[PDB]
Parts: sequence; C-alpha cells; structure tokens
Amino acid sequence: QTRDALFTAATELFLEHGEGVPITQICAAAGAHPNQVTYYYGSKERLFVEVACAAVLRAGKRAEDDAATAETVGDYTEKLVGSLLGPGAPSVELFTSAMLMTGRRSELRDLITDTLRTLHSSGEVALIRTLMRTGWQLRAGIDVESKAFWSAIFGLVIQKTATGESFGYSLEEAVAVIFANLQIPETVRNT
Amino acid sequence: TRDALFTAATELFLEHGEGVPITQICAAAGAHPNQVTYYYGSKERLFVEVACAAVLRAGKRAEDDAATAETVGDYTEKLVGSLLGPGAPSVELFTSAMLMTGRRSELRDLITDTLRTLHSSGEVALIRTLMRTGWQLRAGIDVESKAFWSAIFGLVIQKTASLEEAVAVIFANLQIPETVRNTSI
Repeated sequence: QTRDALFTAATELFLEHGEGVPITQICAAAGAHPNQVTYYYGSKERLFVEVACAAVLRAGKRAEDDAATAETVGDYTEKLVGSLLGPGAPSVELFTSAMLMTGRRSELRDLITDTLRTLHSSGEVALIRTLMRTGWQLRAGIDVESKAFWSAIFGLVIQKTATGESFGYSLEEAVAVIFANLQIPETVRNT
Repeated sequence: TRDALFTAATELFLEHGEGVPITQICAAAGAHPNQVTYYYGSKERLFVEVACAAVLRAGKRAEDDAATAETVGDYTEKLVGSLLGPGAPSVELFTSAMLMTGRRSELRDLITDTLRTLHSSGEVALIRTLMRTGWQLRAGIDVESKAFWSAIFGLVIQKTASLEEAVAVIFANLQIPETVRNTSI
C-alpha cells in the first residue's frame, strides 16, 4: 500500500538515476514518511536490491511475453533479445549494479542469487526450449546454455551503456552477438 | 608521486570499491588531498583510470598464464581461469567503472579506449591460438571477441554473488568442436 507506493517511486527513480537517488526524494515521490522505508525494507540498500531484482525479472518476462507473440522462431529470438537489449536494458543494468554492490551481506546476496537462478530457469524453459523443440542442437546441457545466454545479455548491456551504444556495441551489434552465440540454422529460424 | 596515489588507490579500490574516501587513499600514499585534484581532476577520474589499468593488467596476466597451454582447450581454461580467478577483482572493478561513466566524455573515452584494447588483443589472441588447427570461427573475428568479453564481464559479475561452467559458456558461444579443443597449439 505505502509498501507499493515506495516500490513504484523507487523503481522509477532508480531506473533513471541509479542507486544515489536520496531516500527523501523516493519518500517525497511516494507520499511516504522516511520511517516507512525502514519499516518495509530495513534499509535503502535493501529497497534498491529488491527493486533491481523485480525490474530484471519483469524485464525478462516482458521479453519472453513479447517473443511468444509470434512465430517465427528467428523472430521470437529477435523479439526476445531486442526487448532485453532495448527497452529492458535499464532494468538489466540496474540488476548488474545491484550484483556489484552486494559483497557479502547474506540478506541481500540471497535476493540476488534467487533472482539469478530464476532468470536462468526461465531461460531453459522459454528460449532454449523454444529452440530445442524447433530443431536446434544443444552444444552444452540446457542449464549451461541458459547461463551463456544470460551472461552475454549482462555483458552486452553493460558495455552498450558504457560506450553510449557505439564502439561495436550499438543495439544492432549487441543483438548480432547473441545471434552469433546461438548460431541458429536458417531452417529453424524460419519455423 | 602521482604513482603513490595510483598505487594506494588501486589496492583500496580493488579491495573496497569506489566508496573508499579519498583521504584514506591520501593517507595510504602520504599525499595531500590537493594532489588528487592536481593529477586527476576528480576522484572518479582516478577511479576510472585505476580500473582501466587493472583490467589491462588482468588481461596481460591471463595471456601470460595461458601462453604455456598445450592445446586450444587448455589455453581457454587457463585464460578464463585467470580472468575469473586472480584477475576477477580487477575485472569487477572495471565493470563498476563502466556503470558509473555518467555520460562524461572524459570518463567514457577512457572506458572505450580500454575496451578497444581488450577486444583488439582478443581478436589477435583468438586467431593466434587457432592458427595450427585449420578450424575457422563461425562468425567474424570482431564479433567473436565481443562474445568473449561480454561473456567474461557477465560471468565475473555473477560470481561476485564455477570455472568449468564458465569455460563451457565460452566453448558454446564460440561452437568450438571437441577435437579443436584437443588440438595442440
């Protein structure tokens, strides 16, 4: 309720400006008292990590969702990768910032690790299954193929944002690296 | 003694990340806080400079560590083993530096120069590794170098919260056949 008001304001402000957004500005945005932050989240860092985790989960589902809408397979893949690298990029990028700032606070590491396992499960059952059932051959076990897909996504988002989408990491170029990683036969793509 | 600063900042950054206070760096190096504005202009520019140097140092260490490999797959294990092992802190710092550029040209230009170095050296190591084998990479050498580094940055960041898995990732993304992996170098 105020929980939700905080979460939304936090989400918008963090996605735009990163972890340095003062709490008072989130609270001003939410119509919340700074006390509700400590009540609902225990700390700013914990709000930030939860926001970052929900953002990337929601980004991954949006990509999978937008990909399910249509055949073809080449097109499912373009849609899925194009979503994560384009409109979902600030969410992936926040979650990368979150993974970097959680050294050893176990609270907080557990949110990260749970989020990572879910992204990786999600990739086995959406992308990698979409490929296998339409003809594509695993090069490694399905778990590893999901992780190869996700760590590419993380590294492409990071370098794309740092380079300002150039020096080899424009949107088109980053999409093409995922295509080269998957090397999906033309016949499979046309399904 | 820019270098006292650079040295102290590199150890403290590597260990604790960008939040290390600049006085703490100045106390480790016996410099005065003025010296940082002098030689670097900002703490962030010093941070970015240190992280850029650290990751280059890590890549050179990785190539050193892999230079005695006997086979392509041996080579890859040592290369990756090094970036995700001894070099992981330096890679993690450079990945932090990439996320904080804040659109500042002085900072982006350091990052992009450094990425270009890594990637060009990656193209060169890739082709030099595979020379003997008569096996040809599946996509363009430039695309392969990006796929290597994107994997590496994306893996190192996770470990932060398995080398066998990491090597298998590189193997898959590149589709290097088993017999190529076993081919001598």
